[PDB]
Amino acid sequence: KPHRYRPGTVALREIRRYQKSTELLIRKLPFQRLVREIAQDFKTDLRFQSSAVMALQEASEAYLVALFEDTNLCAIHAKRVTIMPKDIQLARRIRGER
Amino acid sequence: PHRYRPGTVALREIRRYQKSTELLIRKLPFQRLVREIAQDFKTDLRFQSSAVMALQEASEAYLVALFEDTNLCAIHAKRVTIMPKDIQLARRIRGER
Amino acid sequence: RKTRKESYAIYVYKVLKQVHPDTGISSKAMSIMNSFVNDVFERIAGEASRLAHYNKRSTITSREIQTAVRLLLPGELAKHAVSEGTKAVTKYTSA
Amino acid sequence: RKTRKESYAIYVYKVLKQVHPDTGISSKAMSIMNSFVNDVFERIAGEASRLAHYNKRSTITSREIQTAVRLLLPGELAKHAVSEGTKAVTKYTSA
Amino acid sequence: HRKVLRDNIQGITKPAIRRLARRGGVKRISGLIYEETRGVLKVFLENVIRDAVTYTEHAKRKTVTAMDVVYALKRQGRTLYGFGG
Amino acid sequence: HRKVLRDNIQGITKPAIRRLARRGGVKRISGLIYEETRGVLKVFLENVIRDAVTYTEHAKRKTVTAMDVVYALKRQGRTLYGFG
Amino acid sequence: KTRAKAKTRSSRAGLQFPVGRVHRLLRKGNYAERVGAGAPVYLAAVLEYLTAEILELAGNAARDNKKTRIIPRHLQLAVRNDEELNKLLGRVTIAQGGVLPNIQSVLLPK
Amino acid sequence: KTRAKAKTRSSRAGLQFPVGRVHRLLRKGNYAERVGAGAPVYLAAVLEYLTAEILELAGNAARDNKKTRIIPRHLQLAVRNDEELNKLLGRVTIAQGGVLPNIQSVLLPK
DNA sequence: ACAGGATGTATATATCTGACACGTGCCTGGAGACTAGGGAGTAATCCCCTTGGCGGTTAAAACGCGGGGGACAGCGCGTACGTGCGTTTAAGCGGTGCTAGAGCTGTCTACGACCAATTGAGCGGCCTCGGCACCGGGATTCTCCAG
DNA sequence: CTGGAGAATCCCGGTGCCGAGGCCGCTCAATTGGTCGTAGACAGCTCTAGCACCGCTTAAACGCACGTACGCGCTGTCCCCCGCGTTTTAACCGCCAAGGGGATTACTCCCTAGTCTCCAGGCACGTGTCAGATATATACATCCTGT
Repeated sequence: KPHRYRPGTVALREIRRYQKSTELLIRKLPFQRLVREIAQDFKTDLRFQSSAVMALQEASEAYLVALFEDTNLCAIHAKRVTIMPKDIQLARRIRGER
Repeated sequence: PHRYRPGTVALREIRRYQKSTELLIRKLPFQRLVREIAQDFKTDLRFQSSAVMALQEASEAYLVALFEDTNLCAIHAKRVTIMPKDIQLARRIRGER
Repeated sequence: RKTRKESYAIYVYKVLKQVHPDTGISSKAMSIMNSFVNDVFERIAGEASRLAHYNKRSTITSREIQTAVRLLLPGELAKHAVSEGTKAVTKYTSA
Repeated sequence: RKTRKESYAIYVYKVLKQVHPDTGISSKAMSIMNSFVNDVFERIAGEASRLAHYNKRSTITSREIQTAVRLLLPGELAKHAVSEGTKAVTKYTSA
Repeated sequence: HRKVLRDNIQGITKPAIRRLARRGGVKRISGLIYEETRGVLKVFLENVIRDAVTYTEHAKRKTVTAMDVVYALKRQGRTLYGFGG
Repeated sequence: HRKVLRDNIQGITKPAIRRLARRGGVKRISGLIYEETRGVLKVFLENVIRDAVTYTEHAKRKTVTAMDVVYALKRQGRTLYGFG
Repeated sequence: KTRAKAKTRSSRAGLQFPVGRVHRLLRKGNYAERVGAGAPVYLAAVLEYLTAEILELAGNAARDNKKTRIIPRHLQLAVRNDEELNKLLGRVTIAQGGVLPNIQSVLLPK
Repeated sequence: KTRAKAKTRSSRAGLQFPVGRVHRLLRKGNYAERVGAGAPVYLAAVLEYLTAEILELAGNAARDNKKTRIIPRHLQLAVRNDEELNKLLGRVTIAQGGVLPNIQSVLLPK
């Protein structure tokens, strides 16, 4: 007989796993290219220190993670377990970014 | 009978107080509340009138803003009645608690 | 007479008279405007201060002010300010 | 042949040896602690700066530092910090 | 005739809290909100007034001035225009 | 070196977003979130890099340093520890 | 010692705001060891410009409500209706300003 | 002048943090026109104290996981598990710190 | 859908007040010439990191194959608070008076920059070795699924 | 529900490494004695606001009534996102090299503090009248009933 886990078990295992570990979750090179692309519209042919790109990725993941924590609390407050765009919009409005 | 349906007079209050600017808390009770809370730091404190007024200004503006955010949280959850949990969520997301 | 305390009252009035000669202003509004001027002032000076410090320079020049303005004011508001300031700076060096 | 870039590393290590003699610290953690020290330093000095400004005084004394600490640090942290600070200043007046 | 005050927290009456919510755009208010609101406001005031007095003790003054409150507000990132500065 | 980048925003991929959410404590993610997330992140990055480069031009440098990013983060009340 | 006919630095820049006073505030304000000559002119220009920008919108607000003297309410309306200006003063509270009439759509009757 | 031997002001205050270095950073830091003699000693004492609190908590956290070298994750856990430190650092992000394990009750299986 | 009616609200008109626009008096902060130090622009160099750029390994993003719980319309019910009536109750308002501490003024002497001479704490750079990072393999728990 | 199963994670134990602790020049920042300007500490005068305090009007607040909309609990449904197999994609990882720029070292000269002085803008001090703050009576929104 086959062997499949129920929805959410592997999800929680990943939550405990990535919450226990501390490595960066975005892929280095694609993100480094996104940074350079976005930076193009301000000054042409910018060079980047390696640590500056790392600091951006670090700050980006920490910022998004915190936003998801608040988005999660908002979703739970509305008797749901699935985060939706309007939850992110609400979170940013309450915080003061939009 | 001429009893108005629930919310009509409420909306009238909303428009009425949103169109004007006077302060909504009674000056003397609030003034006493300020002095009472201040007691636990220094005895026989004196206040400038403008200070007590500035506290009422700040206080009402802070609460009004909290109710705006709270109200958005309530509406989000498909309700139209603000509840303590909504205020707690607001304060939590703002970083005040 | 007393300890004289200064404010931007007359300047707010002169600007008001250039933009709306037939419009007046209440004492409370003048207070609010004065607080606004002191606020924006302290923010710009603070940022210029940080700019001079981070780059180990001891002089706040028009460049630090400009960069500071670009950091504090959102978008087009900063651009016209930078525009006006540029005019101002240019015209000043010719007078 | 490089340029002297100072830090708080050796002091965090000395304190570390007084509090946990058998515990070490990674490079990145020492960097984080160093940034934390500069952060708290700038905050306290900033509040002391405005405190001095408001009351038109030109000297930052123990009073301003103490009041600034009470303003910035929550509860017991502040209380014990004043205890340690005052004790130390008292001891310093002897020597 | 020195006087020690008690139960002035009840001075932020229920009608006044309703009025505040009305200016905030609130349409319906549960009855349990009012006592909870007094608690919330209390914490806010506790945080602000304490700091105000903290400024007061530094200046060696016996009277809390308006400016003390303004600076207190400034300290918490809630700058207030219209009283001095 | 005359080079230009396009559509690199697709680099922040689906499994990476779901990873970020998992570290944030999210348990279930609607499919519509990804387009929303790339946009949200973009805004954030747009703001920060803009300020970063703004510091860079003031220093008359052609290379964005890590310190520029740190000061940028400080400028928005999102202070970062561990880079100076 | 009869020196030359003086004239304010604001006038040299064609400005209303006091370049000299701002310069004095800068020297005694603990911001930098020294302050450049163009800094006050540039700064005064920016402050005057922002003041004109808000006072103009305020003026329109007062005219629209049939009043000729500006009061706080018009300032609150003036700031909160300009998105960029709103952003600049997003963490500021205006005394006796009230709020903008903004009722969430779902709460209204029909 | 073949003077008395030198003692660090830190040692005079029985402190490990550099009263001398802090004092210099204050004087050249554009904070006030004058810095009182007791200010750096008092400040150094408070910085060393706060340093000891975080290090001490990180130390405990490290020992409780059988590690002798402090790495960022412990600093994160240390700061965020103390209410007053958490309140002091609510807008700060620690690089490579991660997040405190915190799963909302309603999400655990039923 | 569809008028009738009965009440808040903006409209227009009106009367004394005092807030603000303006005059006046007077005062000190802005400017102007001059001086004098030193901060940051300008040139040129070393090297070192930054970036271009090839070859292969393998982790990982991608498609899809189900499928099972999750968001959400809907129905329905029992508190519950809004509206309003009616009644205190106490704040508003004015109206007195005392006085006490803000707030300034005029004394200073104490306390912190200024200077340079000396030298020992801190750093740079460069060592060695020990937790440590990940592999190899068994056990416990953990999650799940059949009786 | 209650044991049987089967794997994911945890534990236990082993090997070269390079990150971290220590050493060794070695350089400049802390210390330390005077030394001096001047900044805030202290005594004391003025008075205005702060606070204690009386009298009445009335508007704000409190207790109730009731009923109608409001939150919230359950039920049923598509759908859609998660788990895993598979595979292509392309990032990692190492690796080579040319080099651009940045992090410096002379070198200056020019740009901004610093002083004194002159006097004109800026601020208190009144002050008078014109917006203005609320009364009196309009049709119309407007909301509800009832059609």
